[PDB]
Amino acid sequence: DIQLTQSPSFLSASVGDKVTITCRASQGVRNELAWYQQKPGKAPNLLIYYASTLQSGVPSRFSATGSGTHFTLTVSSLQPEDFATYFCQHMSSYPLTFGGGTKVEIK
Amino acid sequence: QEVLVQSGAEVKKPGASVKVSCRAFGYTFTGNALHWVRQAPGQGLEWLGWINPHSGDTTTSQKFQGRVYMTRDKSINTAFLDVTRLTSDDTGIYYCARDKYYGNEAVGMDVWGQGTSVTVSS
Amino acid sequence: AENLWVTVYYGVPVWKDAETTLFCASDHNVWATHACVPTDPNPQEIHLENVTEEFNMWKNNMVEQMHTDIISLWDQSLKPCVKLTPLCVTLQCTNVTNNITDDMRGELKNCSFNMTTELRDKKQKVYSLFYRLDVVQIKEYRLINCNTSACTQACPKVSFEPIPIHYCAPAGFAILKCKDKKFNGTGPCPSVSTVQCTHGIKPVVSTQLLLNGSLAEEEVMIRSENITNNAKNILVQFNTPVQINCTRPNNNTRKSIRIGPGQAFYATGDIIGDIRQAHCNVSKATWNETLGKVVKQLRKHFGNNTIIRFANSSGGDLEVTTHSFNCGGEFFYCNTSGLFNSTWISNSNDSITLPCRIKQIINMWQRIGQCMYAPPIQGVIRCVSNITGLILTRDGGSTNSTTETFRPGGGDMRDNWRSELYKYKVVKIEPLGVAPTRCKR
Amino acid sequence: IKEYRLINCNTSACTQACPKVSFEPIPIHYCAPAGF
Amino acid sequence: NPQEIHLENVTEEFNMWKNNMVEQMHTDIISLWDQSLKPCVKLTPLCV
Amino acid sequence: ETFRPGGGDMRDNWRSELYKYKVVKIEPLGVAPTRCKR
Amino acid sequence: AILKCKDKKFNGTGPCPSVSTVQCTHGIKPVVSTQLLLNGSLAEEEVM
Amino acid sequence: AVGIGAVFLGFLGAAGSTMGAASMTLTVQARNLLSTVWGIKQLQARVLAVERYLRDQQLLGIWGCSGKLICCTNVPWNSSWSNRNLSEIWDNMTWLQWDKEISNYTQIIYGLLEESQNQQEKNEQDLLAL
Amino acid sequence: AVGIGAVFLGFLGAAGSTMGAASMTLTVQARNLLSTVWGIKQLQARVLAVERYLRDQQLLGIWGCSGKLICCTNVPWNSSWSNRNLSEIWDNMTWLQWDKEISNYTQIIYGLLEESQNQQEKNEQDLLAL
Ligand SMILES: *[C@@H]1O[C@H](CO)[C@@H](O[C@@H]2O[C@H](CO)[C@@H](O[C@@H]3O[C@H](CO)[C@@H](O)[C@H](O[C@H]4O[C@H](CO)[C@@H](O)[C@H](O)[C@@H]4O[C@H]4O[C@H](CO)[C@@H](O)[C@H](O)[C@@H]4O)[C@@H]3O)[C@H](O)[C@H]2NC(C)=O)[C@H](O)[C@H]1NC(C)=O
Ligand SMILES: *[C@@H]1O[C@H](CO)[C@@H](O[C@@H]2O[C@H](CO)[C@@H](O[C@@H]3O[C@H](CO)[C@@H](O)[C@H](O)[C@@H]3O)[C@H](O)[C@H]2NC(C)=O)[C@H](O)[C@H]1NC(C)=O
Ligand SMILES: *[C@@H]1O[C@H](CO)[C@@H](O[C@@H]2O[C@H](CO)[C@@H](O[C@@H]3O[C@H](CO)[C@@H](O)[C@H](O)[C@@H]3O)[C@H](O)[C@H]2NC(C)=O)[C@H](O)[C@H]1NC(C)=O
Ligand SMILES: *[C@@H]1O[C@H](CO)[C@@H](O[C@@H]2O[C@H](CO)[C@@H](O)[C@H](O)[C@H]2NC(C)=O)[C@H](O)[C@H]1NC(C)=O
Ligand SMILES: *[C@@H]1O[C@H](CO)[C@@H](O[C@@H]2O[C@H](CO)[C@@H](O)[C@H](O)[C@H]2NC(C)=O)[C@H](O)[C@H]1NC(C)=O
Ligand SMILES: *[C@@H]1O[C@H](CO)[C@@H](O[C@@H]2O[C@H](CO)[C@@H](O)[C@H](O)[C@H]2NC(C)=O)[C@H](O)[C@H]1NC(C)=O
Ligand SMILES: *[C@@H]1O[C@H](CO)[C@@H](O[C@@H]2O[C@H](CO)[C@@H](O)[C@H](O)[C@H]2NC(C)=O)[C@H](O)[C@H]1NC(C)=O
Ligand SMILES: *[C@@H]1O[C@H](CO)[C@@H](O[C@@H]2O[C@H](CO)[C@@H](O)[C@H](O)[C@H]2NC(C)=O)[C@H](O)[C@H]1NC(C)=O
Ligand SMILES: *[C@@H]1O[C@H](CO)[C@@H](O[C@@H]2O[C@H](CO)[C@@H](O)[C@H](O)[C@H]2NC(C)=O)[C@H](O)[C@H]1NC(C)=O
Ligand SMILES: *[C@@H]1O[C@H](CO)[C@@H](O[C@@H]2O[C@H](CO)[C@@H](O)[C@H](O)[C@H]2NC(C)=O)[C@H](O)[C@H]1NC(C)=O
Ligand SMILES: *[C@@H]1O[C@H](CO)[C@@H](O[C@@H]2O[C@H](CO)[C@@H](O)[C@H](O)[C@H]2NC(C)=O)[C@H](O)[C@H]1NC(C)=O
Ligand SMILES: *[C@@H]1O[C@H](CO)[C@@H](O[C@@H]2O[C@H](CO)[C@@H](O)[C@H](O)[C@H]2NC(C)=O)[C@H](O)[C@H]1NC(C)=O
Ligand SMILES: *[C@@H]1O[C@H](CO)[C@@H](O)[C@H](O)[C@H]1NC(C)=O
Ligand SMILES: *[C@@H]1O[C@H](CO)[C@@H](O)[C@H](O)[C@H]1NC(C)=O
Ligand SMILES: *[C@@H]1O[C@H](CO)[C@@H](O)[C@H](O)[C@H]1NC(C)=O
Ligand SMILES: *[C@@H]1O[C@H](CO)[C@@H](O)[C@H](O)[C@H]1NC(C)=O
Ligand SMILES: *[C@@H]1O[C@H](CO)[C@@H](O)[C@H](O)[C@H]1NC(C)=O
Ligand SMILES: *[C@@H]1O[C@H](CO)[C@@H](O)[C@H](O)[C@H]1NC(C)=O
Ligand SMILES: *[C@@H]1O[C@H](CO)[C@@H](O)[C@H](O)[C@H]1NC(C)=O
Repeated sequence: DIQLTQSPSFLSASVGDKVTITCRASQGVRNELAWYQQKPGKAPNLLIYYASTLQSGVPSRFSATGSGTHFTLTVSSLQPEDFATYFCQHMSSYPLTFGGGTKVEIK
Repeated sequence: QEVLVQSGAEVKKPGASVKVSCRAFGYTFTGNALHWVRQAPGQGLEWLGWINPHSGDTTTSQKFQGRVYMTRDKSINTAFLDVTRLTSDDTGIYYCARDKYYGNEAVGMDVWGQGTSVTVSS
Repeated sequence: AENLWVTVYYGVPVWKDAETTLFCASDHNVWATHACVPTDPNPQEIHLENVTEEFNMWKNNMVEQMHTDIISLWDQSLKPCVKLTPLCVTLQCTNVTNNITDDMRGELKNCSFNMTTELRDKKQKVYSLFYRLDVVQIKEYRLINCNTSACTQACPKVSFEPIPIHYCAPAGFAILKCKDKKFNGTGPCPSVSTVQCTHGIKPVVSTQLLLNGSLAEEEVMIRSENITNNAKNILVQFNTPVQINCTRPNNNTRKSIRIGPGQAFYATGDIIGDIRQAHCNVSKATWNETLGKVVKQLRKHFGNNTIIRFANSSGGDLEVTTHSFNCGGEFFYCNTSGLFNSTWISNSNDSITLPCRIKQIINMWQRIGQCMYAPPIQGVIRCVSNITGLILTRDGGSTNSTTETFRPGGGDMRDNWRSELYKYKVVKIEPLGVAPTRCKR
Repeated sequence: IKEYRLINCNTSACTQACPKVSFEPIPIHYCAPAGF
Repeated sequence: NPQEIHLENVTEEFNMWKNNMVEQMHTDIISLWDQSLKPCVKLTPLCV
Repeated sequence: ETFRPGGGDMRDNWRSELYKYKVVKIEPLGVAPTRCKR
Repeated sequence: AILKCKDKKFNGTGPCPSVSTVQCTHGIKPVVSTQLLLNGSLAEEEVM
Repeated sequence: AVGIGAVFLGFLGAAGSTMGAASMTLTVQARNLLSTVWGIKQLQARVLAVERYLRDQQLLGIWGCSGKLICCTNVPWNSSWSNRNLSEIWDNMTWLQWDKEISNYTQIIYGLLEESQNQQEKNEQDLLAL
Repeated sequence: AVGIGAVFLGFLGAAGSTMGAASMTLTVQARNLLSTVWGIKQLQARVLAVERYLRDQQLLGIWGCSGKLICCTNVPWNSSWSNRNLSEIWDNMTWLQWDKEISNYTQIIYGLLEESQNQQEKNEQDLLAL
C-alpha cells in the first residue's frame, strides 16, 4: 500500500483568502492523482483529475499543481460553499488509497 | 444526467453476508469501470476495489481478497457487491462510483452514488 | 517528405441527415398493432458523449410520416365496415322535449324515416335520435353529409383508445434523441443519444389542448418555428398536468336496425332518464397556476412588462373553434371559453365547467368527401385526461399596443405529433471513410 | 318467412361463383425458398 | 426431373400435428378461394 | 369402443398429405477446434 | 442495358452496326390513334 | 495509471471519440448495418438497406479492400485534399469533422482507387504469367 | 506516336475493343451492376438485380476469386474447350465472340473451380496445422 499524507489536517480561514493543501505520496505518482471534495452527509465530488486538469462544471478558482510525490491544491478565493473536507487519491498502482483528509472551516 | 442509485441501508449480525446493488442511468453501463469504496463514520475513504462492467474483470484490494466479491448484470445495468463475514469494523457508508476511464485506465471518480449505510453489531 | 497514402476505413461512426421510412413497434383497435413488431423488453439507449447535433422540430420528416401512417391506419380500420348509403333519406324530425334542461332545447331531434331491410322489396319505418349538428332542414331534414359524400359507420367493436407506438428505423439508420432539458426544439443539442426508437407515443387526436402527452422535466416550455411571426403556432408543454374530467351523462340506448344482408345501422333509441348537456371540468386553481407559469415563460419572449391576455378563439370550423376530442367512442366539442379568458399584468375546490356538444358525423382529418359516423355508446360515459400542453396563436402584435393576445388553435394534427417527436431525428450512417496514413500497400 | 327467402339473406349477401371457373382439384407442390 | 437427396444416417424428429405447413396450406387455399370469387357477380338483388 | 365420422376442419385433410414433410433452415456457419493458427 | 440502333434507313429488323447504350430511351408520348400515327417521331432520311 | 481492460461504448458511442480512438470500434458499427400496404414499405426499407450495404461492399471490393476494416492503398494523398498532418487528425479531431472537411474530395479518390486496383490486378496477372 | 494518357469510353464502350483492351475497363462495368401496384414490380426488379449480383459474388468467392477482377486459378485449361492460342484470342477477338464460343463449356469449369477451391482450403488448413 502507498501512503498519502495530507496537510494541514485542520485549517481555519476566512472568505476571500487563499488556501493551499499539500498531498505527499510515499512512492512516485507521475500525474495519476485526483482531488475530491466531500461535505457532511454527502458523497464526494471530483474537483481535479490528472493532478492538473479541472473537472468540468467546477469553478475556475480551484487549481492543482505538482507531479511525482508532491502535489498542491490551491483555492485562490474561498467561498461559503468551499468549506468542507478535501481528499487526495492516487491510482498509479494497486491498491488505490485516499488521503488522510483536510477539513476547511470558516473563521 | 449520469446517476447511480444503490439499495437501501442494511443492518446485519457478525458473520453474515450482505449484498449492495448499484444501478446506473444516463450513460452506457459497459463504458466505464465501476469502483466500490467505503467510508467509516468520521474517517477517510477506503477503496474496496473496482470492476469492469463489460468483461466482468475485477480487481480487489489485497487485504480484502477472498472476502468480498463483485458481479455485474448487463441486462438490467447493475453491479452487485457481496461482503461476507462482516465485523464491527465493516460498518459505514458504501459507495459505487463511475470512473472517467480515459485511455482504459483509472483517472477520476466523477459520478458517485448516493451511498448505502451498512451497520454490523451484535 | 510526408509520404502519406489513402487508407479506407469501414465502420466509421459518421452520419448524415436523411429521410427514410420508419416502422411501428408496440408491446380490435383503430391503431393496428397486429402489423407491428413486438417491442424489445429492454430497449437499448447509447448515450453519445461529446456529440453535439443539430435539431429542428419544425422540419422533422418523422412528423409527416406519423401523420401519413395515422391517416392510413384510420382509413384501413374503416374499410371492412358498413357504408351507410341508405341512410341518406328524408327525415321527419320533432324536438326531444322529454326531461331536457334549458341548455339542451333543440339539441336532439327525434327523426322517423323509411329504411331498407334485408329483403330488397320491403321497407321499415324506423326512428332515431340525432344531434342538431348532424342534421340540416331541407319538419323535413337530412343528414349533414348527404350533399357531400356517403358516411362509413365505424365498426362498433373497434376501439378508438390511443395505444403507444414506437417508430424504429431500418438497418443503417439511427434515431438520435436530444436529452437536453430546457431544449426548445431547434438548434444545437449537446446531450445526445442513439435509440432503436422513441418512447411509446399515443396518437391522441385533439384540438386546442394536448391530451395524455409527455410533460416537460424542468418547467413550462414555449416552442415556435418563429416566435416573432404571429402566423406560426406556439406549442406550450406543461411540466405539471392539469386533470380534466369529461362526461356525457345521458344514459344512451343503442338499437340495431337491419338495413341489408349482414348490414346493421346502430341508432340511438331513447335516453333513459333526464337529458342534460355533456361537459368537462377543470380545476380552477390548477388552471390559474398553469396559466401563470405560461405567462412567466411567455414574458421571456415578449418582454418583462407586457400584458398577457388570454381570449377566445377567433372563429372557423367547430373542430378548431372548440376543444375537439374523443372520449370513450363519443366525439366531444367543448367550448373552452372559461379557460382562455383572463388578463395578466406584470407586477378553492370550485372548478371551471366547459359545456360540450356531442357529434356522430365526424371528419377526423382536414378532408372533404370522407366522413365517418360514430355509433352511439350505451350508457353514461366519463373519462379523465391530463392536459399537458396547448396550441396557441398570437393575435396581431403590432407596435401600436403593448398588450399580447393569445388564443387557442389547432386543427392540424401534425402539431400534435410534433409535440412528441420534437426531441427526435433520423440519420443515415456513412460507414465508409478515407484518411491519410504513412502505411502503403 | 307460401312466402320464402334465401337462407343467407339475414347473414350476408352471397357471391355467385363464376361459371367458367372449375372446382376440380389440381395437384400443387409447396416449395421452400433459398436457405431452407 | 425433381431431385431427391436421400440422407444416409440422418434421423430426424417429425410431428404432423405441429406442422406449420398445414397452417400455411389452409391459409393459402382460403386465399385462393377468396381470390377466385372477387371478379364475379354479387347476388345482392337476389334477396327478395 | 365407439368410433363416429368427423371432419369440418380442412386442416385435418391437409395434414393427411403433409404428415411426412417438414421445413428446416440451413445453418451453414460453424466453429470447431483445430490445431491450425492464423 | 438499353441498346439503341442509331443506323438511319434501318427497317427495324436485322443487324444494326451503329449501336449505343442509353441510360434509357427518349420521351415517348402514349398517343392513342388508329389509321394515322400522331405526334410521333419522324424518319431522319426518308419515308420508312 | 492502472487499468482493467477495454470497455464497450455501444453502436455509435465512439462518435465523439477521436479518429484514432474511433478506429478501435469499427466492427461495432459494421455489425449493425444489416439488422397489405405496410408489407410493401417494410420490404422497400429492407431492400434499400441491402442495396446500400452491397454498394459499400462493392466499393470496398473494387478498391481491393474486400473483407478489411482498415485497408492501405497504393494511391498517394494529394495535398490539395487536406494539408493537415497526422498530429492534428487522429488525436485532435473526430470522424464527423473529417467527413465534413473531405466530403467534397470523395468521388475522385474513389475513381483513383478503382483504377489503381485494376492496374494492380493486371500487374499481378502479368507477374504470375512468369 | 505521342500520347496524353488514358481515356474513358463509358459503361460498355469497350464492348467492341479487344479482350486485352477490354480487360482494362472491368471496374467500369462492375460499378453499374447494382445501380401501389407499381411499387411491387420495381421492388421485384431491384431484388432480382440484388440476387444476380450476389450470385456472381458467391461464385467468385467459392472459386477463391473474392474481391478480384482478374483471378488466376489452379484449374488447367482442357484443350477440348478451345484450341486457339493466345495470339488470336486477346488481340484479335472480342469478349462477345469468346462468350458465344465458350457458353457451352461454362458449368463444368465452374464446378471444377469450386472443387479446386475446396481442395485448396483443405490443403491450407492442413499446412497451417504444422
Ligand atoms: C387519456 O388516458 C385516460 C386513461 O388511459 C383515458 O381514460 C380512459 O379511457 C378508456 C377508454 O375510453 C376507459 O376504458 C373504458 O372504461 C369503461 C368504463 O370502465 C369501459 O366500459 C370500457 O369498456 C368498453 O369499451 C371497450 C373499448 O373501449 C370494450 O373493449 C369493452 O368491451 C367495453 O365495451 C362494452 O361496453 C360498451 C359500453 O356499454 C358497449 O358499447 C360495447 O358494445 C361493449 O358491450 C373501457 O374499458 C378508461 O376507463 C378511462 N380511464 C380513466 C381513468 O378515465 C382517456 O380517455 C385518455 N384521453 C384521450 C383524449 O384519449
Ligand atoms: C470527450 O472529449 C474529452 C476532451 O475534450 C476527452 O477527454 C480527453 O481524453 C484524452 C485521452 O482519452 C486525454 O488525454 C490525456 O491527457 C493526459 C494529460 O495531458 C495524458 O497524461 C494522457 O496520456 C492522455 O494523453 C485528455 O486529457 C482528456 N481531456 C480532458 C479535458 O479530460 C474524452 O475522452 C472524450 N470522450 C470520449 C468518449 O472520447
Ligand atoms: C475497332 O476495330 C478497329 C480495327 O478492327 C480498331 O482499330 C485498330 O486498332 C489497333 C490498335 O488499337 C491497330 O493496331 C495497329 O496495327 C498496325 C499494323 O501496321 C501497327 O503498325 C500499329 O502499331 C497498331 O498495332 C489497328 O491497325 C487498328 N485497325 C485499323 C483498321 O485501323 C479499333 O481500335 C476498334 N475500336 C475500339 C474502340 O477498340
Ligand atoms: C321518438 O318518437 C317515437 C315515435 O313517435 C317514440 O316512440 C313512441 O313512443 C310512444 C310512447 O311515448 C309509444 O306509445 C309509441 O308506440 C312509440 N312509437 C314508436 C314508433 O316507437 C319515442 O318515444 C320518441 N322518443 C323521444 C325521446 O322523444
Ligand atoms: C315512408 O313511406 C310512406 C309511403 O311509402 C310515406 O307515406 C306517404 O306519405 C306521402 C306524403 O309524403 C303521402 O302522400 C302518401 O299517401 C303516404 N303513403 C302511405 C302509404 O302512407 C311515409 O310518410 C314515409 N315515412 C317517412 C318518415 O318519410
Ligand atoms: C397524468 O399525470 C400523472 C402525473 O404525471 C400520471 O401519474 C403518473 O403515472 C406514471 C405512470 O407512467 C407513474 O410512473 C408516476 O409515478 C405517476 N405520477 C403521479 C404523481 O401519480 C398519470 O398516469 C397521468 N394520467 C394520464 C391518463 O395520462
Ligand atoms: C419571423 O417572421 C418575421 C415576420 O415576417 C420575419 O421578419 C419579416 O421579414 C420579412 C421578409 O421580407 C420583412 O418583409 C418584414 O418586414 C419582417 N418583419 C419583421 C417584424 O422583422 C423574420 O425574418 C422571421 N424570422 C425568421 C428567422 O425567419
Ligand atoms: C363537474 O362539476 C359539476 C359541479 O359544477 C358536477 O356536478 C355535481 O355532480 C355530482 C355528482 O357526484 C352531484 O352530486 C352534484 O349535485 C353536482 N352538482 C352540480 C352543481 O351540478 C359534475 O358532476 C362534474 N362532472 C364531472 C365529469 O366531473
Ligand atoms: C376529476 O376526477 C377525479 C377522480 O374522480 C377527482 O379526484 C377525486 O377527488 C375527490 C375530491 O377531492 C377525492 O375524494 C378522490 O379521492 C379523488 N380521486 C382520485 C382518483 O384522485 C378530481 O377531483 C376531479 N377533478 C375535477 C376538476 O372534477
Ligand atoms: C368567445 O367569447 C365571445 C364573447 O362572449 C363570444 O361572442 C359571443 O358570441 C355569441 C354567439 O354564440 C353571441 O350571442 C354573443 O353576443 C357574443 N358575445 C359578445 C360579447 O358579443 C364568442 O362566441 C366566444 N367564442 C367561442 C368560440 O365560444
Ligand atoms: C362559449 O361560452 C360563452 C360563455 O357562456 C358564450 O358566450 C355567451 O353567449 C351567449 C349566447 O348564447 C350570450 O347570451 C352570453 O351573454 C355570452 N356570455 C359571455 C360571457 O360571453 C359563447 O357563445 C359560447 N360559444 C359558443 C360557440 O356558443
Ligand atoms: C410537328 O412537326 C414540326 C416539325 O418537326 C415540329 O416543329 C419542330 O419542333 C421541335 C421541338 O421539339 C423543334 O426542335 C424543331 O425546330 C421544330 N421544327 C420546325 C420546322 O418547326 C412541331 O413541334 C410538331 N408538332 C407537334 C404537335 O408534334
Ligand atoms: C325546437 O326547439 C328549438 C329551440 O328550442 C326551436 O328553435 C325550434 O323551432 C323547435 N322546433 C320545433 C318545435 O319543431
Ligand atoms: C351542402 O349543404 C350545406 C348546407 O346546406 C352547404 O353549406 C354546403 O356548401 C353544401 N355542399 C355542397 C357540396 O353542395
Ligand atoms: C430557442 O430557439 C431559437 C430559435 O432560433 C434558437 O436560436 C435558440 O438557440 C433556442 N434556445 C436554445 C437554448 O438553444
Ligand atoms: C342506464 O339504464 C339502464 C337500463 O335502465 C340501467 O341498467 C343502468 O343502471 C343505467 N345507468 C345509469 C348510469 O343510470
Ligand atoms: C371572462 O372573464 C370576465 C372577467 O372580467 C367575466 O366577466 C366573464 O363572464 C368571463 N367569461 C367567460 C366565458 O368565462
Ligand atoms: C337467420 O335466420 C335463421 C333462421 O330463420 C336463424 O337460425 C339465424 O340465427 C338467423 N341469423 C341472424 C344473424 O339473424
Ligand atoms: C429489311 O428487313 C429485312 C427483313 O428480313 C432484312 O432482311 C433486311 O436486312 C432489312 N434491311 C436492311 C438494310 O438491313
